[PDB]
Amino acid sequence: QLEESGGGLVQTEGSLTLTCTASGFSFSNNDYICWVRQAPGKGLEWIGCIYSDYGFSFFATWAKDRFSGSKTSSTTVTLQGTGLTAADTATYFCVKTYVSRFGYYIRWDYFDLWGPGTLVIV
Amino acid sequence: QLEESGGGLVQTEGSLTLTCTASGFSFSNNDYICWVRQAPGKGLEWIGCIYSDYGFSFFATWAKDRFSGSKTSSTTVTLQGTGLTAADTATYFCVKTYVSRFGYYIRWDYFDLWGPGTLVIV
Amino acid sequence: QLEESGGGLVQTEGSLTLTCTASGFSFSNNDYICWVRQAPGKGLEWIGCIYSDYGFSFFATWAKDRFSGSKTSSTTVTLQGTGLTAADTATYFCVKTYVSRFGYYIRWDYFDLWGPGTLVIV
Amino acid sequence: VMTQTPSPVSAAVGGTVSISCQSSKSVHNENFLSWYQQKPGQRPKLLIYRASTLASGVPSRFKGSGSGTQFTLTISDVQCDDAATYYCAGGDIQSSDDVFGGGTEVV
Amino acid sequence: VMTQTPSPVSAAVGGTVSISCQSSKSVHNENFLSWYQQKPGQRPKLLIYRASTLASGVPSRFKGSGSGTQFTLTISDVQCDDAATYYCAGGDIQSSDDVFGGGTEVV
Amino acid sequence: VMTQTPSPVSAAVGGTVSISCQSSKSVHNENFLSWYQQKPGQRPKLLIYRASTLASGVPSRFKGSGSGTQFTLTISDVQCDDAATYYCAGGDIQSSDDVFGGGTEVV
Amino acid sequence: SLYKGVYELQTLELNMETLNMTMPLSCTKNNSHHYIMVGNETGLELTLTNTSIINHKFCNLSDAHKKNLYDHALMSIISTFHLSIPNEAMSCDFNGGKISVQYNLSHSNHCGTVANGVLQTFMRMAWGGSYIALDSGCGNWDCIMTSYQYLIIQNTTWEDHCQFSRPSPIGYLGLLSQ
Amino acid sequence: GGYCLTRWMLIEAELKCFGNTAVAKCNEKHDEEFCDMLRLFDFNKQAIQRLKAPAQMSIQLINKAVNALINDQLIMKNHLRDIMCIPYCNYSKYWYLNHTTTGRTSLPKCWLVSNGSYLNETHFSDDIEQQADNMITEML
Amino acid sequence: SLYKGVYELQTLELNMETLNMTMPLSCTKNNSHHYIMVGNETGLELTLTNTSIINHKFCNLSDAHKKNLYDHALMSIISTFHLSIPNEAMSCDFNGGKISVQYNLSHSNHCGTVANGVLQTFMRMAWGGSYIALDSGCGNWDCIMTSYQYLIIQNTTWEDHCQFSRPSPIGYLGLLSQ
Amino acid sequence: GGYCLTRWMLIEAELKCFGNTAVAKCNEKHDEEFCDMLRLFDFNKQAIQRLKAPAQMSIQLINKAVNALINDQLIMKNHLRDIMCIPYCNYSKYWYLNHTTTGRTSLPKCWLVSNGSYLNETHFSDDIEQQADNMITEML
Amino acid sequence: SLYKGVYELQTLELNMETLNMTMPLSCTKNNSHHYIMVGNETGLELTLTNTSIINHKFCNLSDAHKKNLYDHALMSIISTFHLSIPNEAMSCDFNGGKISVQYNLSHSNHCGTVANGVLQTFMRMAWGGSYIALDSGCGNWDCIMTSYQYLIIQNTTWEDHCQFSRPSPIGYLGLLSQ
Amino acid sequence: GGYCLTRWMLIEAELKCFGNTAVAKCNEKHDEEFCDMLRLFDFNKQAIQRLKAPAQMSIQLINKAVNALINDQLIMKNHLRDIMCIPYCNYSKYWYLNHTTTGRTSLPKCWLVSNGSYLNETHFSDDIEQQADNMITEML
Ligand SMILES: *[C@@H]1O[C@H](CO[C@@H]2O[C@@H](C)[C@@H](O)[C@@H](O)[C@@H]2O)[C@@H](O[C@@H]2O[C@H](CO)[C@@H](O[C@@H]3O[C@H](CO)[C@@H](O)[C@H](O)[C@@H]3O)[C@H](O)[C@H]2NC(C)=O)[C@H](O)[C@H]1NC(C)=O
Ligand SMILES: *[C@@H]1O[C@H](CO[C@@H]2O[C@@H](C)[C@@H](O)[C@@H](O)[C@@H]2O)[C@@H](O[C@@H]2O[C@H](CO)[C@@H](O[C@@H]3O[C@H](CO)[C@@H](O)[C@H](O)[C@@H]3O)[C@H](O)[C@H]2NC(C)=O)[C@H](O)[C@H]1NC(C)=O
Ligand SMILES: *[C@@H]1O[C@H](CO)[C@@H](O[C@@H]2O[C@H](CO)[C@@H](O[C@@H]3O[C@H](CO)[C@@H](O)[C@H](O)[C@@H]3O)[C@H](O)[C@H]2NC(C)=O)[C@H](O)[C@H]1NC(C)=O
Ligand SMILES: *[C@@H]1O[C@H](CO)[C@@H](O[C@@H]2O[C@H](CO)[C@@H](O[C@@H]3O[C@H](CO)[C@@H](O)[C@H](O)[C@@H]3O)[C@H](O)[C@H]2NC(C)=O)[C@H](O)[C@H]1NC(C)=O
Ligand SMILES: *[C@@H]1O[C@H](CO)[C@@H](O[C@@H]2O[C@H](CO)[C@@H](O[C@@H]3O[C@H](CO)[C@@H](O)[C@H](O)[C@@H]3O)[C@H](O)[C@H]2NC(C)=O)[C@H](O)[C@H]1NC(C)=O
Ligand SMILES: *[C@@H]1O[C@H](CO)[C@@H](O[C@@H]2O[C@H](CO)[C@@H](O[C@@H]3O[C@H](CO)[C@@H](O)[C@H](O)[C@@H]3O)[C@H](O)[C@H]2NC(C)=O)[C@H](O)[C@H]1NC(C)=O
Ligand SMILES: *[C@@H]1O[C@H](CO)[C@@H](O[C@@H]2O[C@H](CO)[C@@H](O[C@@H]3O[C@H](CO)[C@@H](O)[C@H](O)[C@@H]3O)[C@H](O)[C@H]2NC(C)=O)[C@H](O)[C@H]1NC(C)=O
Ligand SMILES: *[C@@H]1O[C@H](CO)[C@@H](O[C@@H]2O[C@H](CO)[C@@H](O[C@@H]3O[C@H](CO)[C@@H](O)[C@H](O)[C@@H]3O)[C@H](O)[C@H]2NC(C)=O)[C@H](O)[C@H]1NC(C)=O
Ligand SMILES: *[C@@H]1O[C@H](CO)[C@@H](O[C@@H]2O[C@H](CO)[C@@H](O)[C@H](O)[C@H]2NC(C)=O)[C@H](O)[C@H]1NC(C)=O
Ligand SMILES: *[C@@H]1O[C@H](CO)[C@@H](O)[C@H](O)[C@H]1NC(C)=O
Ligand SMILES: *[C@@H]1O[C@H](CO)[C@@H](O)[C@H](O)[C@H]1NC(C)=O
Ligand SMILES: *[C@@H]1O[C@H](CO)[C@@H](O)[C@H](O)[C@H]1NC(C)=O
Repeated sequence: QLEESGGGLVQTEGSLTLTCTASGFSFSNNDYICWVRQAPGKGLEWIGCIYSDYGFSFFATWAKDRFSGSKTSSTTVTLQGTGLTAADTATYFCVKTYVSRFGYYIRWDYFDLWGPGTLVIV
Repeated sequence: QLEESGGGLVQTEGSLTLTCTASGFSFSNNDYICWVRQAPGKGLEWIGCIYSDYGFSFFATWAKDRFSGSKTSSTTVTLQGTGLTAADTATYFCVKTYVSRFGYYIRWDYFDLWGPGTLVIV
Repeated sequence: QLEESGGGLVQTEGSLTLTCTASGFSFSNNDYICWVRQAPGKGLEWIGCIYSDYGFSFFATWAKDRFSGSKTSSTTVTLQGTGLTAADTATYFCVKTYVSRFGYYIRWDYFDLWGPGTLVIV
Repeated sequence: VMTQTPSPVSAAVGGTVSISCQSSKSVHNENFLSWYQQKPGQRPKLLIYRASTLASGVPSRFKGSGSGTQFTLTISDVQCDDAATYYCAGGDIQSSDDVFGGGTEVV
Repeated sequence: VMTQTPSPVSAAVGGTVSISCQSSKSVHNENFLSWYQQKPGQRPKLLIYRASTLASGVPSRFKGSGSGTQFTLTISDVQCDDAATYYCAGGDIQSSDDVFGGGTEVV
Repeated sequence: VMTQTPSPVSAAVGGTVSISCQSSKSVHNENFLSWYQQKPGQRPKLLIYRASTLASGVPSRFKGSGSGTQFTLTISDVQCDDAATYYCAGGDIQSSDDVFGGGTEVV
Repeated sequence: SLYKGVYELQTLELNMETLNMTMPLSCTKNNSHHYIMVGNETGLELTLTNTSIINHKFCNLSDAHKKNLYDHALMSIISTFHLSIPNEAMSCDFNGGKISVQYNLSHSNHCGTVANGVLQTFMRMAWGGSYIALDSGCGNWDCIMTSYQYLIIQNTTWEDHCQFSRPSPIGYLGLLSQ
Repeated sequence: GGYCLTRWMLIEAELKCFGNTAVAKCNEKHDEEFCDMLRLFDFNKQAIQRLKAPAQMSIQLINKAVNALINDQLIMKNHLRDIMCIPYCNYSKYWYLNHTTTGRTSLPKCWLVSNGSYLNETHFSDDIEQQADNMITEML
Repeated sequence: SLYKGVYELQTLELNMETLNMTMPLSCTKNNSHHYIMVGNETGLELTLTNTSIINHKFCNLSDAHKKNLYDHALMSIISTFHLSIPNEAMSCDFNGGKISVQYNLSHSNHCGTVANGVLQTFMRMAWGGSYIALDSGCGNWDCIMTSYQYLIIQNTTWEDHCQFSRPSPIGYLGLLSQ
Repeated sequence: GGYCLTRWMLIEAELKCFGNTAVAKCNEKHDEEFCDMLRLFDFNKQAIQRLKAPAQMSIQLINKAVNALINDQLIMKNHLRDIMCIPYCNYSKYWYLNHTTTGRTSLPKCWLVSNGSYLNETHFSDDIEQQADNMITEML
Repeated sequence: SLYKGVYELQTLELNMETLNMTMPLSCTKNNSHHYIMVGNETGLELTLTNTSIINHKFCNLSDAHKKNLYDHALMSIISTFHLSIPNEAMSCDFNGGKISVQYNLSHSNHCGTVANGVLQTFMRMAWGGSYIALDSGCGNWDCIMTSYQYLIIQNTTWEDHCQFSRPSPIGYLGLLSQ
Repeated sequence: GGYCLTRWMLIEAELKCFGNTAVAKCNEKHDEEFCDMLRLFDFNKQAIQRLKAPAQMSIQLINKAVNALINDQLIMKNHLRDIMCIPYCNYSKYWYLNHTTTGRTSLPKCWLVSNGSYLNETHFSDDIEQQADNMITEML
């Protein structure tokens, strides 16, 4: 499974690092960790995604200005956000993926395991 | 068949274009048209020969100084002679050929169809 | 067989050319002639060896300073020594060989026919 | 970019509901696909993927098809308990940041 | 350059006449050849070509052979109506402008 | 460089004598070898060579073996007439000038 | 932008199509159809499909290069494709019409598979595109997989369906650079 | 004008020429991708002008021409740069650093592509500056 | 003729024959016999004939390159001739003497025929001559026909019958420039 | 004298030599037909001097030497020029533009043949003049 | 030693071993065992012996390059060794373990024998050594004989037994320079 | 420093570098044995840094790299020099004529071996002196 931690309320013009922990299945060096958010009452959007062999950015054009990269240990992955504002309030989710196709032309196909969502208020 | 035209008497220090017309068989772009002459009472000699893809000279060492090239339409071929003298009087003939071998080293082998001769007096 | 000649007594600070003659078997251009010496009462040591296609030195580190090359006719081989001293007294022998292996890395393996020894006194 | 069937969707129990998605550009490979649903308060559940394959034991009632830019979803014998916001996902990274639909509410 | 049997040739009707040609240089290929005849006032008619092949249905009576520089012609059962000036042709273009013989008169 | 069993060797008639040689460096090929003997006043006679092969009809009584740096010789049913100084030879040219042993005296 | 005050970079682009009458050119259109121009009229289609078009495991190649060359240039192109694949199997026909071959990508999980081999050759001769279904890691020349199980190479009647990419001569020339 | 290519040879361009220094430099220098393309263009030109027939694109003729005209290593290196995610050139476009008053065109350099898109003059800044220095040196 | 006042063109000609002990050389004599020197004694004859010298459609090549090399250099030369011909059939023997092969030029009318293939190889290895029976158009590399139906390649006992042309090393070297 | 060829190596000629500048230029410059011939002459010379045997012309040895010594492209280009009726060189003769007072011999150029016959200095006028300028430039 | 006052010759030596993870390297140890590193763990042994290790005249090579590549890199290396030998026979197994081949040097007396062929290839891929049992004259490329009748090429479990010589990359690269 | 090789790349040596002139000369000049080795070292470096896997030494990848990076003629010529008892180079060692105050390192020359042993500076005296003159000429 995927377990969330690092949620709660933070102040605006601030920062927050979100965390996802592996359970049973440890992480490999592949693009198996990916992240999304949704403001309550809103649909889901991509924030960014995670590859463990080398730190990859993978950010939405939007997300990249406030969303920094991540730590990728065998069981714990940490996502640092900075310059956060109230509008960033959302339920955030860690999802296991087989989503990324790896030639230079990267494609999105098939998300698998979802973690419980965590509520982040800014 | 091969039909002749353009004969008759001309003056010396002059010119005359002789003509051969295709009948039934139109001309291809190959070396299928060739010409000879004989003064009455004399044997036959080569004047020059004709290839239709590109104007080729093909002249006897002798002929080349007074014998110019030719027009090669699908049915009509025209031979221009200039600087003609009385000694050029002969019966001229258009002959269909499969005569020329085409590697750079051109050879003479097998003339086929003959036209009626035409008498040219200078 | 192999026959010896050119022995006898010579003076010190001198020279002597030793000779071996082919009998029955003429010499080829290969390394089939080889030479050794032993002082009476002493064991055998290499002096040098002979290849007939081209004059080869083949000398013992020791021998090379006083032992010069040789003539190699089809039946007669001659060994020139110079700067000879009393200590060079020995019985000398001509031996037929298949001894030398010919890649650049020359090896010694299997001597065959021996000639009578010849006594040389300096 | 992705669009989707209008949000005010409902159905009676039994039979089907009509759900659809469309991209602005054909998908890299027409056998790439993700349909999923989210019941309010729940994490997303994958239903249909790739060449309309069902994921993780979800009911056989979930069906879909399509190619290029347009794909559909329908569920047989719809239950009141299937009420969820329904979504499509997939896309090329170079073509878009939005690899998820907005969601259609199905009552 | 080409030479030929002397010009004053004649024959009785029936049997044969001896006709021959010779080049200064061997022909490019010994299977290249043209024998032909011209009756006075007529256009030339090809008789024998390449490896002594008869052209255009001419009588089987026309025979010939040769190689290199020298070739011959003879006609069986010669007729008075075969009287013609007889010729050889062929050659290499680089070697000569004369690719025709002078002609031998056969009565 | 080559060494050898001590020089004061003797044997009774019948049975064997123990003779041995050793190089400082392994021979280029372990199948390279020469054992020979010299009776006083005589030219050398080859006995054993390469992979312990007997040369030129010498008695079957001559035996030997070895590899690398060390080889041995023994002669069955030794005769008084076999008394000779016994030697080894062979080697690489780059490794040594001494391609012969010193000799062991066998009575 | 002038370098050292006076040097401008002109950028010129080539009409690769101008070369169509002397040498084969490769152009990719959409994600399932790629092709080679084999002249000013005739072409060659490369299709990525999951359809078992050719079930002729035994290919009747007797006399394929001898008695009937429907297009001798085309048979030579098809043969070089095959020949540049390192190490295994193919189904085909080529009798009468149907001038085609099918390569099946089949494997029981490692690099250097039969699928990897055909895909490398395919990619190179369709180079300057063919990143489609480039299911490979970076630098992993021999780990290239694709999404479809079959590659069908067949004769076409057109030279002009080129959009998306450019009919580059590089593909065929590279194919033969052995 | 050295080897001039017309509007039917260049895509969406008028006829272009250059000074003979560049052709001499193409023939003397090794491992230049645009030179192989020029050889193919001239080859095509002549092959058709002489052939004058439907018997086009004989594979044996082109294969021999390729062995004679094309550097196999330029092709392989470029393909390996591609697999390695190293910018590589396809041959549609070339860079022509050119002196604007004298018309002095340097040997064309190929234009490298990164992740399916052309790189900027920024990425080629060093190559461009080096060539500009070389052009000055050669002119002086 | 002095260029710039001081530069003269010397013209030197090579004794290609000097190379006879290290590399094969090709010389053409008359229009039916061409040959390769394969040394300072032994040669190889190439004859253009219409005679069915070898009717051995089935060529007994078993052990041809293994049990008896009458001349191992010669068998290698003959084999490279064959190998450089693109795409079909040959008759031959090589058992005991008769160290020869016959190529038959046979066709039912187009370019790229079997005759064209053997003639191209033949011409190249006999290059610097062999314009004889060069029944081809200009630039038409693959349309080369000849006058004779057979080419017989056979072992000879001489090195010196060279007139007309020059025994150039180019032919054999070019033959192998694959 | 660089690489001197004797009367037994040149046909109907005495021994010829040249200054070392030309051998250095042969080794440094690429695609020069006479260089391949020189490599073959030296190869032949040594092969026999070392072999000293009837076991001559081993095909495997010459094939390897050819791969090492001979430029396959010079051969193929020349053969294609021939089929195309473009003057081409066989290797019997070479042009040696040579300074008559200093003995400065340029790298030999091959002598092109047209329709089975050698071309004149007229046809090579441009190549000759260009080489003469190059010789002057190198001397200064 | 300074040339022109200021130029010194530095002499640098390469850590050829550093290249072990990307390309095969050849090192000779003693006079009967020579080998190729095929990585940072696995190797390949070349042994000179008079022992008939492999009597499998019929080698079960079916599927050798297809169904089970114990080491696909290794099978490729072994195959290139074979392929670079000019012209004849070999015994081998390769089923399960025993990933090996035996070359027998057998001849009924001349140059260009089967033994000469295998030895030339062997020497080149083990070049920079392999003067051992170099029973050949100077310049006699095709007269190379050796002392042992068999060469056995087999899979090993180590990369590090290198003394005597250096694991040079030249051998394998030269082997394939066709 | 051009292409610097570390202590893990050189044997029993510390890290070594050279001025960029030498790398430019390596890339421009042909038939230099050390250049092929440099290409292999860089190739190895990248192949592992990118691969990050047990799937090492793929033969197909190295073979293609070799065709692209390695001059087959340098290898064959050196092997034939060996059979001919002509000094030849293995690649363990190279000569680096180097200016001691400026650090100007010439393109490395290979160190020839005779009868299994290295030749002296005496045997290379001419090559060394010639290179020293070339270094001076280039510096001026
Ligand atoms: C080809 O594309 C790659 C794509 O890499 C990036 O990450 C992917 C996961 C996607 O999200 C892509 O959309 C995204 O662009 C380019 O690689 C990246 O290049 C940039 C520089 O242009 C690198 O940034 C630097 O990283 C170093 C790290 O030490 C910092 O010190 C620098 O200050 C700077 O931030 C980025 O790390 C790199 N990404 C990866 C995963 O390596 C690539 O440049 C592009 N072009 C070419 C020729 O390959
Ligand atoms: C190789 O041989 C060809 C042979 O061409 C000629 O025509 C054949 C049919 C035979 O009769 C041959 O004996 C004869 O020479 C040479 O080609 C010819 O070259 C000349 C120039 O040397 C051309 O003349 C020019 O033509 C242009 C036409 O626009 C005029 O403007 C010029 O003023 C001048 O008259 C001639 O046209 C050309 N012939 C053909 C058919 O193309 C060829 O030069 C020769 N050498 C080489 C290297 O190929
Ligand atoms: C290309 O190769 C693939 C290999 O995957 C071929 O697909 C495979 O075909 C076989 C034979 O039809 C299938 O075997 C089946 O096994 C079951 C029992 O497990 C049996 O009940 C079936 O009747 C059949 O024998 C195999 O499953 C199938 N593999 C996959 C992944 O689908 C394919 O046929 C090849 N394509 C062609 C036409 O070359
Ligand atoms: C070499 O790689 C470059 C990429 O750097 C390729 O250039 C691209 O070519 C396509 C051709 O289809 C251009 O597409 C254009 O799209 C617009 C859409 O509105 C359409 O109107 C145009 O008519 C055209 O189809 C694309 O813009 C262009 N990219 C860049 C950066 O210039 C090039 O084709 C490749 N060449 C080879 C030989 O592979
Ligand atoms: C080289 O190939 C040519 C192909 O032309 C061979 O010549 C051909 O040989 C066949 C078989 O003898 C001839 O067939 C004949 O057909 C008639 C009926 O039409 C029949 O009555 C005859 O008994 C015979 O079967 C064919 O005509 C002939 N072709 C030509 C143009 O002459 C030739 O044999 C081959 N040469 C060798 C020996 O390889
Ligand atoms: C390269 O092509 C040239 C043609 O430009 C060839 O030169 C020609 O070689 C022949 C050799 O037989 C010379 O023939 C001579 O004929 C006279 C006749 O009286 C005879 O007395 C001589 O002894 C000799 O046989 C011919 O003149 C010469 N042509 C020219 C223009 O110099 C050359 O042989 C070809 N080289 C190669 C390697 O193919
Ligand atoms: C490698 O090739 C050599 C060829 O020398 C093979 O050695 C030879 O093997 C045959 C068959 O065993 C021996 O034949 C024998 O002939 C005698 C009569 O003369 C007979 O009584 C024996 O029973 C046997 O048939 C032959 O003498 C022998 N040659 C030598 C020099 O020893 C060897 O077997 C091959 N190695 C392998 C295993 O590939
Ligand atoms: C290229 O050829 C040279 C010969 O010029 C080879 O150099 C030699 O390499 C061996 C390596 O085993 C050195 O042996 C040494 O022996 C002493 C013995 O006391 C030992 O203590 C050392 O550890 C080492 O094993 C030998 O001295 C050396 N020779 C020279 C003249 O330097 C070189 O290895 C060959 N390289 C290649 C790639 O083939
Ligand atoms: C290199 O620069 C020169 C000079 O600016 C260019 O020459 C001009 O080309 C245009 C057509 O493209 C003509 O209308 C001008 O008259 C030319 N100028 C001069 C002074 O002649 C040249 O085209 C450029 N090279 C390339 C490859 O684009
Ligand atoms: C393929 O070739 C056959 C030859 O019989 C022809 O009839 C068919 O139309 C061709 N098909 C295409 C698509 O080119
Ligand atoms: C061809 O080789 C055989 C070998 O038995 C020999 O007898 C014959 O004389 C040779 N013939 C020619 C013409 O060289
Ligand atoms: C050779 O490969 C087999 C594969 O089954 C393995 O069991 C064996 O240990 C290997 N042997 C060596 C010496 O590497």
